[PDB]
Amino acid sequence: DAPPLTLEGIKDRVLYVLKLYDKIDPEKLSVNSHFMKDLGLDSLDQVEIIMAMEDEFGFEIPDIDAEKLMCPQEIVDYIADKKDVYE
Amino acid sequence: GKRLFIIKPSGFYDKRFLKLLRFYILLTGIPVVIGITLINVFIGEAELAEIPEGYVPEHWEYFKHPISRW
Amino acid sequence: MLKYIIPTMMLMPLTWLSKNSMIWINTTLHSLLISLTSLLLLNQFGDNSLNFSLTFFSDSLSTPLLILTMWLLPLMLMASQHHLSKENLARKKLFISMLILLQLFLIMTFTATELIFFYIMFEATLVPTLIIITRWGNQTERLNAGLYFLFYTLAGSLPLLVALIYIQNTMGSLNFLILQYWVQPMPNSWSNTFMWLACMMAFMVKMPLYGLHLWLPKAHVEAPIAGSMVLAAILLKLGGYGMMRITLLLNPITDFMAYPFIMLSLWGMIMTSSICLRQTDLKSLIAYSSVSHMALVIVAILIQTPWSYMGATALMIAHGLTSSMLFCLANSNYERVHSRTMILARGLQTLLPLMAAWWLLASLTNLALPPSINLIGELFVVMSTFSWSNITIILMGLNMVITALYSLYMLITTQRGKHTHHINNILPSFTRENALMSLHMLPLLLLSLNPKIILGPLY
Amino acid sequence: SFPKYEPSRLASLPTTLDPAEYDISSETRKAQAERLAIRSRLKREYQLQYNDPSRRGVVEDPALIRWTCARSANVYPNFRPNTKTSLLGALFGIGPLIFWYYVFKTDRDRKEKLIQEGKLDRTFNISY
Amino acid sequence: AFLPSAAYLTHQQKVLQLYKRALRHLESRCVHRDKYRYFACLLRARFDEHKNEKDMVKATQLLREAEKEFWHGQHPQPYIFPESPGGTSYERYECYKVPEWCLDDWHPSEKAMYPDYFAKREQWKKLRRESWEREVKQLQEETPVGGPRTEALPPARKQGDLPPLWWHIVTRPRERP
Amino acid sequence: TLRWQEDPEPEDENLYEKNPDSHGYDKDPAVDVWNMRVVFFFGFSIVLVLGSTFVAYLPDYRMQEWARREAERLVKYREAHGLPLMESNCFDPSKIQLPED
Ligand SMILES: CCCCCCCCCCCCCCCCCC(=O)OC[C@H](COP(=O)([O-])OCC[N+](C)(C)C)OC(=O)CCCCCCCCCCCCCCCCC
Ligand SMILES: CCCCCCCCCCCCCCCCCC(=O)OC[C@H](COP(=O)([O-])OCC[N+](C)(C)C)OC(=O)CCCCCCCCCCCCCCCCC
Repeated sequence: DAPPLTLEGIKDRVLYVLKLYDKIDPEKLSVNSHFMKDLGLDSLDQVEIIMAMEDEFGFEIPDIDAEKLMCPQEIVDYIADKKDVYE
Repeated sequence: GKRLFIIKPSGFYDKRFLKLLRFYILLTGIPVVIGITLINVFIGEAELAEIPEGYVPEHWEYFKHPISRW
Repeated sequence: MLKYIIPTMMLMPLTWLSKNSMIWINTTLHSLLISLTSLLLLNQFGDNSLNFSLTFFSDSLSTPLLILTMWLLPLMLMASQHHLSKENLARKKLFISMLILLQLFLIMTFTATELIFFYIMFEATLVPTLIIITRWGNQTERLNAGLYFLFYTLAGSLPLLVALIYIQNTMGSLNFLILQYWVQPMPNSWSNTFMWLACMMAFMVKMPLYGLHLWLPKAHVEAPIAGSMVLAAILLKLGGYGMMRITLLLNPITDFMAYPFIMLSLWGMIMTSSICLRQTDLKSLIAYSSVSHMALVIVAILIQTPWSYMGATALMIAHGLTSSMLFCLANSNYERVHSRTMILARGLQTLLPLMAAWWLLASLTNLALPPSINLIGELFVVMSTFSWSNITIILMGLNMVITALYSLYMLITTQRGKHTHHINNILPSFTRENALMSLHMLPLLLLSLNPKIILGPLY
Repeated sequence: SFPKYEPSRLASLPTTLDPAEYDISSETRKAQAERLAIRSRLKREYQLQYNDPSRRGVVEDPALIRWTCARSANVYPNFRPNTKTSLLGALFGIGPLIFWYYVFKTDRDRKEKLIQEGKLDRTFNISY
Repeated sequence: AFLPSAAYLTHQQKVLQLYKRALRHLESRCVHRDKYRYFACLLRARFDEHKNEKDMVKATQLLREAEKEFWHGQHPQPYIFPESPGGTSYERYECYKVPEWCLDDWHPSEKAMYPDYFAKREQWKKLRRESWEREVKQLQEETPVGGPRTEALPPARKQGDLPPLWWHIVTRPRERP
Repeated sequence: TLRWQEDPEPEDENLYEKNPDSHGYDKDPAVDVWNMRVVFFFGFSIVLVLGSTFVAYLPDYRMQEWARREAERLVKYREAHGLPLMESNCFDPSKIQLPED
């Protein structure tokens, strides 16, 4: 039960959730693509992404850490730290 | 096979204490129970009988088990 | 009783003539030999007590207390042999000599046929406990713990002795083998009222009664644990022996006078259970639980029914063993964490599993889990108090809730939860500690199989 | 329109519905900054005393021993017997004792006057 | 108001937290995905219609009305994630989070059962104990006077030097031990 | 200007470093082993099991079993001669001088 996930697995998952979002075009996204700078979304879209990741991984991210991680690579780093990958 | 480690407190002292307790109680419990079943199988539990006339019993001749009499 | 007093007075030079590293081994071995030898006192008959000589006798009542006392000495010697390693050798021998003298005065207390002899050595016991409490403690308040412990107890008994001497001028003999046949009924008058008060108040203080219980928590949160175990387990039983030896002479005035004492004991045992529900120290919590148990014993002997006497003796012995092993638990925790706070060290089941098992067994035996002797005595006292009056069971029932509620809670915050992060000196189980804990626990379970040896003088 | 959720002893106001969060006076942020400074000093001290490889022992919090000393040992020395304290002590000290004494007393006279006249059924009561 | 780093919550953060909590309660209200999506789009459109409002006091009063209706119209039992506080499995696996220093207490007859792990542990401990004086030197000169003003830990400013106060935050065991 | 010159307070002495096989008795290993053997022999193997054997086969505590046997005789008498089981008078009612009323 609950198999461990590697960093590339959660990376595939986060890029999949980003590609399934209508506001993100499926070509310009990257791990370090800033939401306000590289893509120019709003704060509400950032909280939408945070809720999508919370529902996808089935656990709650605190609001301060929800607003602090500001790139997909930060999301990958936080998920990999909380699940403690590469055991 | 991704054999990970689980950190646990040292159970050597508790296991050693339990082993010492069991060994030190069994070291006398086995001879005691062996002697008890041997006197219960060979020496024999006594039998009820009425007091004869003109013969008083000892103070230890009023009980049933031989260990109680001893 | 010369076959046990002479071994104690002859072990006294043995702990004085021992080597610099074999005091503990020799004293423990020879005290365990005396503990085995003490089983010969059970030559009991259904009609006559084993009257050894003119000034020594032991019925079915005092024999379990004697066995508990000289089984309790080696447990105290093991429980007090850690922190006295840096203490000087002469003072180590002084401490062991004080414990030996305390045992000798205790065994001479329970077998004294004359009540004057019983009183004389019953507060010859006062000197060694006072010396141990005041000298070998660990806080400043031990000095105050030498006052409230002393000036209570003597203030209860300096009247009492006079009353005893008055009986020597009235009956002509204070012997207990005589006074069972020469006893006269006590009329209703103010003089007999004050004689009853004088004969009652000393052991009322020594139980302690509620209102007079202030000396018990102040003398337990600071003691060396040998002193804590002797105070909680066997020194409080002198009040029970005073009840079951004195209440023969105080009939029938006890029946229509002990009403406020029973009210005080019941509502104070409710109060002390509630105080246990909101404590922060392990030692104070165990001491207040002991106050509740002795208030229950007070009610049990004050209603004076045979079922109550059975329950009082069983509850006395079971509470002594349970409180001694609970103080051993608290001493292990205070040894490991160097503090007495309950909320400081939590979640020790994650680190110490066998001490968690002993904690669980202590808590289970504290709240009278059947078929332990604690439940036997508590149930017999419950039925006797229901026979005294109906409404008393309500005043019992709440307590039997509360005496569970802290008894697990005192476990839970000390054993269950997230462990304290900034504490890292939690050593594993020393074999000496767990051997002491098992030596406390195994007789308490074993006596449930054969309770008839500890069921008082009228089983 | 909307139910006004009243404050209660067992139901405090939430951290979000309290108007005290939403006032923009300067001493509010000054007090919050000084509280954060105090908390930062305490946290820094705890982390320096707590991450030490050399230290093997309990980090002695002065607050714990301070609270345990203030709970018991600091009640009598700052106690003055006035009308309120003496009234509360007399109300909670001798009241229930008198109540239980009178209840158990009248129960005893009722039971005794029932049993001397034979009205109390004691047919099978031989264990007492 | 209570934060490890900040002392005051900006109105933007309060608006975002209201949006998060209200939409989570809305998701807990209507279970199905289609109704949740429709009402979530409605709530997002409402917050967008009130997004273009640069007056601080007007957004202050609108936030107060919004919090009042959110508390007036919330579910009694909102959905809580199984690892979130208040969940069904909150701190359930914490009974197996034995700290590392218990390995100090192991018997030498069992310390030879895993030789490589224990050698790695002693060299890690050596690394930590030589880095301790370097990191306390790092804090002893970077900290402002009168103690720190915020609880944010500084990073490691030098190559090869370990992060300061790194041990007890990196030492916590895995959540599934 | 330092008051009442005293040695610094000693730390908590640990026992598992200088001797990992210590049982909490003393510092000398032979003393520890002898103390452990003495208590585990004379406390468990000597008092518990032998005391249990002694109190299990104790000779008829308070003649309780005897209290059955004579009673087993007594009813066997009075169920064969029509006598009542027990009487309301503990002693002989004809051998008591009743006081005047
Ligand atoms: C813990 C502190 C409180 C302790 C309280 C202890 C109980 C309270 C009562 C104790 C009274 C003293 C012992 C009396 C023994 C009497 C025995 C007897 O047969 O009496 C019948 C005798 C009767 O007199 P008689 O026997 O000589 O007369 C012949 C008989 N008749 C009456 C028929 C003619 O009683 C007395 O003589 C008086 C008894 C009452 C004494 C009152 C004074 C003392 C008051 C209590 C002081 C308690 C200590 C306070 C300080 C504590 C320390 C700070
Ligand atoms: C005494 C007062 C002071 C207290 C401290 C004392 C310190 C000194 C202690 C000395 C050693 C101990 C002495 C007392 C020993 C008491 C025990 C004893 O010997 O009893 C004699 C009694 C004697 O039995 P008896 O009384 O029926 O025998 C009558 C006597 N004869 C044989 C002569 C006719 O022993 C037993 O009862 C043993 C019964 C068999 C063994 C147990 C079998 C079942 C085990 C459990 C199975 C699982 C059950 C379900 C569990 C569920 C989960 C919980």
